Amino acid sequence: LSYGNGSLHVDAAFQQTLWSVAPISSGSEAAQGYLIGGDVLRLLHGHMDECLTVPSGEHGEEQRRTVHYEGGAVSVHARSLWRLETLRVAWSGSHIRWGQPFRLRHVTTGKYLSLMEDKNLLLMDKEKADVKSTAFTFRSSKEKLDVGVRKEVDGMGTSEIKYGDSVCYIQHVDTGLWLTYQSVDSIQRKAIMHHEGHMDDGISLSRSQHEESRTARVIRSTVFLFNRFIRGLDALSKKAKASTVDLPIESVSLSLQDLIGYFHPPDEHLEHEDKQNRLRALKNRQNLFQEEGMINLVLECIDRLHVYSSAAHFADVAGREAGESWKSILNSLYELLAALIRGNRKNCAQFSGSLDWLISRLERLEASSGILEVLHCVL
Amino acid sequence: NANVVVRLLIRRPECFGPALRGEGGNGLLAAMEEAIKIAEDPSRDGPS
Repeated sequence: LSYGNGSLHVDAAFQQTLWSVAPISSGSEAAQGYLIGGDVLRLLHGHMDECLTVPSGEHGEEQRRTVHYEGGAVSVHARSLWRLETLRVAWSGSHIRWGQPFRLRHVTTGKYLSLMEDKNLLLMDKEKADVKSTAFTFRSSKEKLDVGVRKEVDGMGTSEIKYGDSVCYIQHVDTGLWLTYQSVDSIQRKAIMHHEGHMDDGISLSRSQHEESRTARVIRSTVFLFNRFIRGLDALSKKAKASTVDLPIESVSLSLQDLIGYFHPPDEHLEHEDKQNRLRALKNRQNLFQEEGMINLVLECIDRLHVYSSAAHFADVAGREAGESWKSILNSLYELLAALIRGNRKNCAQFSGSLDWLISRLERLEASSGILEVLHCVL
Repeated sequence: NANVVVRLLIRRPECFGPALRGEGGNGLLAAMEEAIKIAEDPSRDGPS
């Protein structure tokens, strides 16, 4: 651990520091089903149909915060994924018992579920999520026996809550309110906290695949980085040029390389079953990205980069390193778009509305090859 | 013996003098130029 810089950093140096290995989970002692800590799951309300999600399909940072119950393709989209994080660092991957406090974090947005007395359920940021508002428990029965929590054991513990079969009621730790459907009258039913609630408030748990969790986390990270890049480009524009604004050039380049590798098509010489599995994984990644709206983000980045006519112009407006990286980032963005929409009929049909805007920039040398590849895939 | 000595020296970086320690060290060339200046200037060289 290095004190040379102001913020704490870790590096491989001949000086030695003390480390502690704290256990989290053991794979062998974890059981089939039987919810454990750190799991990514979906909360199902009715006949395995409604899921607790947020209105993230139509954009809107303010609309990210509201929580509701929705049915249909949300059960397979990434908007209904919640990570269950325990309040203890040690053995955080242990089995979750009834009445054990935890936090539910929306994977796509990175925000934590919480209860404010004035505006019921709300997703807030990591900084303002302060246990007292973000702690929830699973209770087997609506009856408020309120026996309490037991002594925190240091181990895998005993598996109690089982996926699908078990019926769970979500209760705020402090207020004691139960999660209920407001029944306001694609269901779009608001979820609230009520002191007694309804009898059909049972919530079942459906675990998510490791691929789904990985894709959702990648979506969140890419959205964050690309929004930072877009904000930096906007600040550089509007004749507000200054060195105060941060332009994550290397971060965007590395993320684009990683995304291209992520969406790379399966290799030809592989066996048939492995190729089919990799194709299925790639298609699922493309569908999740499309549902989260990553194509629109890539298009926005490309459009904001295209306001500069040359690498020299971009260097003059932003800086020399941005000047050398401008063409590479444009090419990587076009390659990412082509990989995202390649082989996906639904993605190409959704992109159908953008072919005019795409073709409008064919004459440009820096974008001709990428636009041509994207057009070829779409057609 | 060479390997053992190198390993001990890199475990204790202060054996390399004020320079080559890092965390503010100038370098071999700068240190030797400073030594040249010290030799040229009598006061920092002798007890005086």
